Amino acid sequence: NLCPFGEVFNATRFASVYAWNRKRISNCVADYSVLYNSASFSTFKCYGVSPTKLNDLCFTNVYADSFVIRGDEVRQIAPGQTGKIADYNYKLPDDFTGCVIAWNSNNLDSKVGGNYNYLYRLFRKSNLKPFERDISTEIYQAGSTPCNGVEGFNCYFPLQSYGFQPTNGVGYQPYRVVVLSFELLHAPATVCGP
Amino acid sequence: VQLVESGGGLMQAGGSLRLSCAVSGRTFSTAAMGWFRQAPGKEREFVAAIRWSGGSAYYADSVKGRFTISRDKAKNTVYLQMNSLKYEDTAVYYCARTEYVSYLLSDYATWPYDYWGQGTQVTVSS
Ligand SMILES: *[C@@H]1O[C@H](CO)[C@@H](O)[C@H](O)[C@H]1NC(C)=O
Repeated sequence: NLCPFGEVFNATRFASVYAWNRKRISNCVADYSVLYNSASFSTFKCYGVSPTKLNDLCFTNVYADSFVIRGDEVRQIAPGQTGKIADYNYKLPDDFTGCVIAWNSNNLDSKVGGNYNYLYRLFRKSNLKPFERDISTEIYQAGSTPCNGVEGFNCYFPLQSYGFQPTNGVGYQPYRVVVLSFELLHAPATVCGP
Repeated sequence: VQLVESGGGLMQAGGSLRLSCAVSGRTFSTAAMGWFRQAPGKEREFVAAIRWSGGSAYYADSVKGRFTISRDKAKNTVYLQMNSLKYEDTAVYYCARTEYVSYLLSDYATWPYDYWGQGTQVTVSS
């Protein structure tokens, strides 16, 4: 009864970071070894928990959050970070105790002439709370004049394309990210290691 | 992916024509559509753009108050309503499509678009 981590890590298409996807994992055996033994990953940071000790703990739910950002933004997927991604797109809590996993996806997510299909939120009235998701396309009021849903001076569309060309510097190449969160509730702990 | 234009043709000055541009084939996303025109022996020039999301429009100074760009998302079609036609409006009109999302609508006036239609003749007579 294997946890379906394959569906997340090996998905053909990933979400834009503003529209990040969550998979709820429950009622299954989690083989964390397949992840922590892999040569596929450039980032594999776990905060106060080791994939090794996960193999003898049970959780009520595990969440796998997945999306694309550029290489130099992977550092923002960590507790206590700021920047466009942490502030407006995907926010970890200060007390995060899960894992952040990332790999270069230049082969899949870039194309000659530019892949523009991956977006991020460039403007927002306030910072996201941890694990908050905002997919609104409200015209953003940068000035004192209301926009009334009409773009113009100081009235902007809040989303912006990444420009992923395969010749980009590695800092500007696409990275696929999976964030694992481990949840223990009053209810039965049914996600266990082997 | 194909952009299929229709409408336009011959109309006397002061009259109104509507151009259509239908997008066919599998698309992942559409950021914006635009109309451009090329008069014989002149460079192709921007006419109008519309953001697919929200429908905000951006116009060349030469067509403000005369032309309206609009789009039907369900029909994947963009339209140019060409009112108060002048001899200067005589040109081949091209629709264009991009998946590039800029926060800044005015960027669609100068952005190099990814996909182009075959072009549709508009001729304004006396
Ligand atoms: C993803 O697929 C590869 C085979 O292409 C496999 O080796 C890897 O373990 C898979 N990932 C997961 C988490 O199942």
